[PDB]
Order: sequence, then structure tokens, then C-alpha cells
Amino acid sequence: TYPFDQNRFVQYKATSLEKQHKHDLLTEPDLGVTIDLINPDTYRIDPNVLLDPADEKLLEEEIQ
Amino acid sequence: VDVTRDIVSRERVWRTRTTILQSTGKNFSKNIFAILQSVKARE
Amino acid sequence: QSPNNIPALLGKACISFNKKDYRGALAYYKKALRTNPGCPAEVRLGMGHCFVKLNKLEKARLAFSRALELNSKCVGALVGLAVLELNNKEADSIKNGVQLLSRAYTIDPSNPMVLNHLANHFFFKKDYSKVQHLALHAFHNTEVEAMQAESCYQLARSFHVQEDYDQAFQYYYQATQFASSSFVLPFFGLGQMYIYRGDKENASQCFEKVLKAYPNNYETMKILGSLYAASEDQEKRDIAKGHLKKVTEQYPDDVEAWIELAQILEQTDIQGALSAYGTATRILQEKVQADVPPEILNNVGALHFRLGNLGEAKKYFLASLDRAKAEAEHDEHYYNAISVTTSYNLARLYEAMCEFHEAEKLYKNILREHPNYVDCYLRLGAMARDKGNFYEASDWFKEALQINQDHPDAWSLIGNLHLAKQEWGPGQKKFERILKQPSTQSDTYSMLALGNVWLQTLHQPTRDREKEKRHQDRALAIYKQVLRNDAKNLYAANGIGAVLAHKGYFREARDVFAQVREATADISDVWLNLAHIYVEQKQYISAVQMY
Repeated sequence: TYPFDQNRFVQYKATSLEKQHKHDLLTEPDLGVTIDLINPDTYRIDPNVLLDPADEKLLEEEIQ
Repeated sequence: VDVTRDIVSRERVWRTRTTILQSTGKNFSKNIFAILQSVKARE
Repeated sequence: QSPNNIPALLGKACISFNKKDYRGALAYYKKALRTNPGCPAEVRLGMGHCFVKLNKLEKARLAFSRALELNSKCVGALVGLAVLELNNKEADSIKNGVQLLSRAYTIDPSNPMVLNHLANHFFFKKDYSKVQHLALHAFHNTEVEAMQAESCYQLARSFHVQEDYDQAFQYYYQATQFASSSFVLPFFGLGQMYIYRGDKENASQCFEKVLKAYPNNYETMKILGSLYAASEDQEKRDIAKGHLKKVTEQYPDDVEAWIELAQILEQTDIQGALSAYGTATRILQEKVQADVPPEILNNVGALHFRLGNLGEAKKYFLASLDRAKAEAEHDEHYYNAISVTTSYNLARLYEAMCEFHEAEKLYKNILREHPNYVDCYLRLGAMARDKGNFYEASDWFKEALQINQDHPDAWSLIGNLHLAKQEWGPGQKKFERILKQPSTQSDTYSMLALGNVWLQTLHQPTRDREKEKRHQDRALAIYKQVLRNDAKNLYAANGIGAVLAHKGYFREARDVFAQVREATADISDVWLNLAHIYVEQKQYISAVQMY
């Protein structure tokens, strides 16, 4: 048989298998927002409403 | 001695006695035991 | 009752998100930004996190950007883009390290995300101190399983490269036990940790989920080197074949890949082992011009021994012994013992040359230096057995039992000598009972020898006296026993067919011999026994040709 090194250690490393993983964001289980109908003391629905171009292109689901 | 365990560990046996008798194909014995019982049906 | 404001229905959508229904999340989430109630908590943050899901990344970037424009103090946008650019590390390293991470550390030094990510960065930046400063807090400050699974995993990879493997093993196990379905690096950590402390049984089981995760080049070599496949164990051996032809076409600096290729190929096709050794001979020469270790060269000569390549097998053994001599100082690896078994192989080769003189020389050289060895002690005996039985053949055989009475091979060979004396037929019950101790049992070879010495009793004029009928049924009982313990023995089935042919069932014999005939033609007995049937139908023109 061949006297193999016991490969108890990583030096390649597994970093190809590591940084390919995109890591979840689960800081707050309701997705990082306090869910409240009382803290909206303000509302943009009054004149005037605000809606940035970035905000319209996020109001679409998939239209590209 | 240390030579004994020293050699018998590092070598390998791929060819023993017993699997010479056993066939490299798959020849089961149900067919064999079926005709074994069939000759007993003549008995 | 009152759909008059949106966080009433946005709390539906976080439930939908946590049920992995990002469509049902974003359906209510479209209704957020059309209205946008008073929200410093950035409805756009969860927008981007849903856009993190299912690779809607460009929308995620824009959502986190507008989150930063409404409030740069908020953490979720910056860490979202931090993970978003965790894809490219060699590209845009610094902005990930400082802007995407250290700013999140600045605005919150208690955020276990940014602590975990600076931890694994410090690992890759080889800062092994402050990773253990802040990975503990990254463990304690979080309470969800996958995050503290990653915390334990990162402390485990920290102490693993720091070789504090006892603690890091516990971290790997906790990392697996907290959240398992997340990702498989903690499973890899435990499996390679089982290489520590000899715990490798669970290494195979844990690494199976790595293949259940997804196959890679990485996860071949762990199961290949961790080869519980010894022989006739396909659950580790077929997967070994699959990994070996997962890496043979590859080359992630393959060196030993051919060694553990051929290391299972010796049971299988020998030519595959030859080819593996062929490029394995080369592969030890280009990285450095390094002579091939003699264990390889001895084994390739051993391959050619069962091939026709007997001469270069001899050359392999010669250069093997030279390379072992070139292992001048390697009594750790015990090149001397390797030379001992190499010389054993070479003497067995000289027997194939029928150079029994030099075979005697090599054998007595080994026995004069390692007399504890038995196989050389009896191959010498076998050589004189070729001359005859009552030589020192029989006495080397008996002293092989004297040095090792536990030895079943030599003990079988004792009665094999007595096969010559068939007048010592009924006496062979005793000399084939000695190692019918159940430590040696089951011994198929010996019990078939019992069947054979019991069948040579037949063709006598005492069958009508029921004596050979009892002998036929007793051999039948032996053959039933070896039948049940092995369906795939062929000498058994030859025995059954022989005894029933002696029972006069020759139409009932050519069929059972036909089975072993396709099983292997290279049994000299079945050629005879088939033609006996043929001449029993007077089928000479089918018989003498096969004779």
C-alpha cells in the first residue's frame, strides 16, 4: 500500500467552494424591518408624493 | 517479531483461496437447488 | 376590516418570505413602495433582501442604495452589499474589507453578520488573532442556529489551521447540529476532523451528505483516501470508482490520484492498474526528477507477473530492490521489509522462470534473516513437493505448522500432501479436522476437500450395499452446506453434478455442468465430466474434441 499522509488539514483551500457561497441575511426574521402601523406618524401620500426613478424601477417585479 | 506485522500490514492480498472457488460471474444456486429438489421429486 | 395602511399587509409578506414564498412576499411588497408610510426602518431594505433571493441582485443593489440614501446609518443595506460583493474577493477586495464591512463594524460592532465576515476575511487575511476576539461575540450575540453554526464553523477553521483540533472538532459538530440543511462546510469540517483521532467511520457518513449536497473535485479525494473500501465492499468501492473517474480526467495537480486508482484496480482489470502506474511513473518526474518509490515498482512487477510481461516484471523487481537500497535510511518506512516481500515476489517469479535454484537462494536469504516468515518457508516446501511428497517438502510444511499452527493455508497444504496418498483417504478426516476449530471456520476450501475425499470413495461395488449410497448422500449434504453458504462456488456445483452422475442422472448432469461451463471454462475437471455424459449418450463426435 502507499503510505498516505493523513489529510487532517486544509491548505488548497476549500476557498473555491467557500466564496462561491452567497450568505443569507437573517438578522431579523421579519426581514430587517420593525413591522408597525403606529410608527408611520408621517406619510408621503399627502401632497406631495415622492417616487425616485430608482423607486419606480423597484416597483416592478420583472420588466427589466 | 516487528518484521511480521511490519510486512503483513503494508502488503495486500487481492487473490486468496476461497474466491477462486467462487465464480467471477453471478451463478446462483436456486436453479441448482431447484433441480436438486426436482431429482428429489423423482425420489 | 381595514386595508388602510401597508405594514398590516407587509407583515403578511415577511411570513410569506419566511415560508420561502418570495413571490408572495413581493406581491405585498409592491404595495409598500407605491404608498411608503412613515418608515425610517427602510421598507426598501426588505425589498433588497427579497431581491437578494433568486438572484435579483441589481434590484437588491438599488434597494440597498436608496436605503443608504434615506439613512446611511442603517446596517442592513451595507451588509447586504457586503455579502453581494463577497462573490468577488480577488476583484474589489478592499471595498469589501473596509467600506462594505468595517463601516458596518463601525456603525455596529455587535452585528454578528459583520463579525462573521471580518472573521472569515481575517482567516483569509491570515489574521488568526482577532477572528477569535470577535467570533465568540459573533457566536453569543446571535441566537439563530445557522449564524451560530457559522460562528462555530469559523472558530473551528481558526483552530484547525492552528491545529487546536480537539476544541475545533466540537465546534464543527455544533456547527452541523445547529443548522444542517444550510450548507455543507461544517460537514466537511467534521469529516476531515474524523481523520483526527481515528474517527473516520463517521467521516464517510458525514461526507456522503457532501455528495448529497453537490459533487466536486474536492469531495472525491476525501472518500478516496478515506478508503474503507478494502475488498468486496462496493458501498465504498463503487463510489471510489466514481470519484476516481471523477478525478482521472481532471488534474488538480493529480499525483497520487493514479495510486488510489490502481489501489482498487488490483481486484479489477489489471491493465487499468498498469495504465495508472504508467502515468504515475511519469508524474513523479516533472515536479521534481524524483525516483519512483519501490513499492510502486514492486507492485507493477506484481501485476506483470499475472500478465505475460514476466521479464520486465523481473526488471521491475530488480530496480525495486535498488530503489529500496536507495532508501538508505528509511527504517521508518522499513525498506528492508519491503525488500523482503519484494524478494519474495522475485523468488516467486524465478519459480515462474523455473529458476528454482535462484528461487532457493532468495528464499533461504529471507529465511536466514527472517525465519518467522511462513510463505517462503512453504513455497520452498512446494518446490520440493514438485519433486515429491516425503521430502523436506512435507517437513517444511509441518514446521510451518510448528511455527504457526493457526495458519490455515499451510494446514490445508498438510492434507494436500495427503491427497497423494489416497489409501490415506479415511484418515484425512483427522488431518482435516484439526483446524475445524470455528476460528478457522468457515473454510470453504477445506470442506470442499472433505467432499472430494468423500467422493473418491465412490465407484465401488458396495453401492448396492447402501454404503456408497450413504456416501453419495453425505457428499450431497456437504454440497448442500457449501451450497447454502455460497451459491457462487463452482467446484461445489461440479461436486453436486458428479455425485448425481454417479447416481446415474446424466441427463440431469449436463445442465448443472453447463452452468459452471459458462461461469468459467478454465476448470480442467468439467471438460472431462461433460464428455463422460457425451459418451454416455455415445456422443463421441461431441466428446473427444473437448478431450
